[PDB]
Amino acid sequence: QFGSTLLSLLERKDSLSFDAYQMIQSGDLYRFSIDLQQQDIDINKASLE
Amino acid sequence: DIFMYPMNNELRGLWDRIENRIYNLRHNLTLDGKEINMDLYDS
Repeated sequence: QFGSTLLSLLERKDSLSFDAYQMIQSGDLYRFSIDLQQQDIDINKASLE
Repeated sequence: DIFMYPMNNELRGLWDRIENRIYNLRHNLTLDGKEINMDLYDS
């Protein structure tokens, strides 16, 4: 019973670690997103000119 | 006699015309006083 109990805990742990990693990983794309959005703003400024 | 003969306009016309050209020369402008530079834009 002890062994099985512990096992389940490790499964829990790795689940959380995966989700955490995934979230922080996904957080980086916003960098590029911001870059390109701002770039479009500047482009529109030039068009206005 | 409340009025006086004013300075006649053509004179100031001349003065101003030359002063305008002079100003353009002050700032390296066209005779039209337009910028001579291309005024490039970026960000």
